Parts: sequence; C-alpha cells; structure tokens
Amino acid sequence: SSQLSQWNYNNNRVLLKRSILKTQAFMDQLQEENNIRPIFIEKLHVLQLKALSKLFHSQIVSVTNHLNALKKRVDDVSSKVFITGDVNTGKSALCNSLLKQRLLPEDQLPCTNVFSEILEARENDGIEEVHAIPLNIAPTLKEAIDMYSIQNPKTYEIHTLKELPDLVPQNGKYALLKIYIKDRPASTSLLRNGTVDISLIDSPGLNMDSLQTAEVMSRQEEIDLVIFVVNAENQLTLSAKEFISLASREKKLMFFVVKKFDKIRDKQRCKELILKQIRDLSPETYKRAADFVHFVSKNGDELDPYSSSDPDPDFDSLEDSLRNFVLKKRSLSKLLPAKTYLSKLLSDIIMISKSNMKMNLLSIKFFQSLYEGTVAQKLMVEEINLDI
Ligand SMILES: Nc1nc2c(ncn2[C@@H]2O[C@H](COP(=O)(O)OP(=O)(O)OP(=O)(O)O)[C@@H](O)[C@H]2O)c(=O)[nH]1
Ligand SMILES: [K+]
Ligand SMILES: [Mg+2]
Repeated sequence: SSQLSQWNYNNNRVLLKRSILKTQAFMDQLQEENNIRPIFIEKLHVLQLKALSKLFHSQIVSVTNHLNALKKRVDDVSSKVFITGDVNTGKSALCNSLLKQRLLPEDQLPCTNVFSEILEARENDGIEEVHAIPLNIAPTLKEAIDMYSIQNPKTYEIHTLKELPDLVPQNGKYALLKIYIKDRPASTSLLRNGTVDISLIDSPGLNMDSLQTAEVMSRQEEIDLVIFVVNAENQLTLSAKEFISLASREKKLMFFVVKKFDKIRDKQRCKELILKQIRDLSPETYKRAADFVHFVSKNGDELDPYSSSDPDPDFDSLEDSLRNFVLKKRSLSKLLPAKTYLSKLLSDIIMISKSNMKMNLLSIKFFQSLYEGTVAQKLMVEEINLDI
C-alpha cells in the first residue's frame, strides 16, 4: 500500500499549502491593521510580545519569514535532517555512524564551526568533492547559502573530502560546506535509497558563540527533521532547552540521541533524568519514546570503526526508526511541522481578536471579521489527518 502513502502525502501537502496561503493573508491584515491603529495585547505559542506596535511589526515579519520557509519546505520534495546539540556531544560522531564512514571530523576538542551539508553526488554531476561557500559572497550567512549554485563557480571553492579537517574550523571564512559523497546496497544506505532525497547537516555546537548559536536557531526553520544529540553526563542543558523550546514551536516530533551513555555509572538514574526532560520539553516525543529516543554510543575515537559490521543493536534501532520516519511516514516527517506551526499561530491570532472585539467601531468590525475567519481556518487545519 505504498501508493496510498504517496496519495495521502500529496493530498495533505496540497491542504497545507492552501492553509499557509490563507494564514499568510491573515498575517498581513494584522500588519496593516496594526499600522493605522495599533493593536492591544495565558501564553502565546508563537508571537512573543508605541513599543508593542514596533515589536509587533517585528514579530509579524518573523512569522512571515517562517511561513515562507515552511511553504518552501512543503514544496520541496527532499527531506533535510539537522543534527544539532551542545558542543562536544557527538553530533559529527553520529553523522559518521549514519554514513558508515569517518567523513566528518570528530575530535575531543571543539571541531565543527561551519555547517556541513552532506549530499549524494548525483546533485553535483556525480563528483565527490567539497564545495565551500565563502562568507564574503553575501551580507549574511543565509543570503550566501541561498545564492549558492553549482553552475556559478563564483559562489564556492572546490576542495577534496580529506581537506575537511582544515575547513570546518574556518567559521570566519566559510558559511557552509556542501559535501558531495558516493556510497553499499541501496537497502542499507541512508543518503541514496531511490525514494526520498536526504541531505544531512552537521551543525556547529550550541553553547559556543553568541553569533554561532544565533546561526543554529535560524537554520532550524529551513530543515525538516531534527536529531538532537545529548551528552549523557549533562542531560539537557539550558543551552539545549532554549533551542528545543524554540524548535518545538513547529516540530512536535524530533529525535533525541543520547551519546556517551557508556561512561555513565548510574545508568538507570541517568536515563530517568533524560526522559523526564523530554516529557516536559517535547510531550509528543515522550509518547513515542521507543521510536524517537535512542542511546547510541558508537564513536570513532574510543574503543575505520564505522565500516565494521559488528553488532550494534542500539544504533541499528535508531537507524531503523529514522528510515521508517523519513521514508515510510512522509506525512508525519515532512508535513507535521507545518500543521503544528499553523495551529499554534492561528490560536495566537484567535486570542488577539478575542480581547479586541467588543472591548473605534472600525476595529470592532475588523477583529470580528478576523476572529470568525481564523477560527474557521484553525478548524480546517485540525481536520488534516497526518497519522495515516
Ligand atoms: N565513549 C563515547 N565517546 C563518544 C561518544 N560520542 C562521541 N564520543 C567521543 O567524543 C568526541 C566527540 O565527537 P564529535 O562528533 O566531534 O562531537 P561534536 O558534537 O561534533 O563537537 P563539535 O563539532 O566541536 O561542536 C569523539 O572523539 C568521540 O570519540 C559516545 O557515544 N561514547
Ligand atoms: K568536537
Ligand atoms: Mg563536530
């Protein structure tokens, strides 16, 4: 019944693009309303709030920018996996496990300073090479990543894969590293499987630089699936929770990979501490913990280690759930972030229109029209069924 999944995905994908449109329209009529007569302002899930009028304008501009990324993600047929977490938690060490090769530098000391995107060579004419995107080709980091084209040499420097160790630390020169690799049967490899185009992004560590952390939180809304690696010894830190909290505004579900669990003495107590924090941070991920919470110890430094077919039940299980989620449940893996965000945002608008109507007439009529309009929309969003 694999064809049924395709139809359901294309039907649900059609439904969400329509909802992002109508909600973007709502976002705009709020912006124009605010400008002529500032709006008057229980916790708002998305909107964080003369001072409120200018901050309001800043908020809508962010939501407008976020809906665009979601619009661009729903349209995109590929799935993007974002491996982030604290510094020195094993983000790069988890990627190597997934590719089954020591591609990305993994070191005791801080290493990854530049975003490392790993793609199949098919996109780069089947050529195994790194494409470094310079910071100086555009004003901001995103503007550079977004102007990158393989067909325009002025947007990237070509290096070899073994050049990676000397490239990833140059976060003052490069904006992103496009790594094109070639895989191994198709039923075993993750990048090339014949059904869904995946690209892994090895994130720089959280809790390192004020600017670097701003980069990660930004990049989060242009990816589809998050694998949050956790240091078993520290659990979920304030730097981690600040990210997850902001990421949970759209990602109801996401993976949690606890690494360095082999170093833990009180393994049970440590496991119960971690699980306690996922229930409070990602309540929906806790309900499906068996699928989304994994304890993987595989690494290349402690006793090519990734090629060995030695039995690794912990990792094998994670890699299975990832395949199942990204490949067999495209409705959940790709579109759930869109449905979740829309439902959160619409609730916010509904609250705003609520406090404004009844208690100039021009605003009373405007907000009643918007309350009845968004309540109706939020009802249609909830009718979208993605658990099929
Ligand atoms: N015993 C054990 N060591 C691990 C585990 N995961 C990573 N390590 C070790 O700790 C180091 C961490 O590897 P990295 O991938 O570079 O960690 P990171 O998150 O990428 O840190 P930065 O990229 O610099 O931000 C490696 O040298 C590993 O040998 C684990 O699950 N168990
Ligand atoms: K490191
Ligand atoms: Mg790293």
